[PDB]
Amino acid sequence: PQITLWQRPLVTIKIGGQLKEALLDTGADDTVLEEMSLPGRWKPKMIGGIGGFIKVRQYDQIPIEICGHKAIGTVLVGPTPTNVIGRNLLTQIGCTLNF
Amino acid sequence: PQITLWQRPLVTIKIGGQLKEALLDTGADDTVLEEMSLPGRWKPKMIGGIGGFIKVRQYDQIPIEICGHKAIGTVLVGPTPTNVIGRNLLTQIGCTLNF
Ligand SMILES: COC(=O)N[C@H](C(=O)NN(CCC[C@@]1(O)Cc2ccc(cc2)C/C=C\CNC(=O)[C@H](C(C)(C)C)NC1=O)Cc1ccc(Br)cc1)C(C)(C)C
Ligand SMILES: [Cl-]
Ligand SMILES: [Cl-]
Ligand SMILES: [Cl-]
Repeated sequence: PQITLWQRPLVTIKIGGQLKEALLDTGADDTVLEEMSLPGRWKPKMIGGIGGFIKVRQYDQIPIEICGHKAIGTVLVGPTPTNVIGRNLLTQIGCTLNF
Repeated sequence: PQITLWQRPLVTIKIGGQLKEALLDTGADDTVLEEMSLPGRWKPKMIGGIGGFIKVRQYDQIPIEICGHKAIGTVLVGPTPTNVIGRNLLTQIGCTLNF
């Protein structure tokens, strides 16, 4: 698709068999989702946002579908104001910025 | 142009007579820049992102140039860790996400 930016670029994602809404954020290096259960072991990561730093749980090699496009990558879980899809998965689905 | 998302999508902006580097952020509601002087009236604002909120000054009807494309809009100025161009100016230069 081509998505304009007059409204928030909110899309539907599917992870762990569940649908969620998430924001396509090209200012984000990483993908961060609100609290949820995922399989496997996790590693610690401290990430910084506009308000400061948070601790999150890092899960690697997680399947996730974004607007129907299949990706498999790193997902961070923790106290975020909204689910954000960052460049690590934007690049997997072939996203670019055009103007 | 077409901008790849393998790296952070940084561009040069011209604003208030100054040249600055800033991140094109499709998930950002607002444009927020590190401390700098701008002309005219302002009002304070709290803005939230990962890690919580910071207090900024809001200046409206500010001219800006982004990769050679002129626009005008609201610019927020405060202790942001990094300069972000949000959707309020990205729309004006005809920036879309495509995949
Ligand atoms: C390299 O570090 C990062 O990539 N950090 C990201 C990040 O915060 N990116 N920022 C870009 C903006 C992300 C976001 O768009 C996510 C984000 C999108 C949308 C919401 C909240 C957060 C929804 C709620 C309110 C609206 N708030 C926003 O739009 C705010 C605002 C424009 C006001 C700063 N937007 C954002 O906070 C830039 C940045 C880079 C380095 C550091 Br240290 C700190 C910040 C993530 C924490 C999301 C992974
Ligand atoms: Cl990844
Ligand atoms: Cl505006
Ligand atoms: Cl348009």
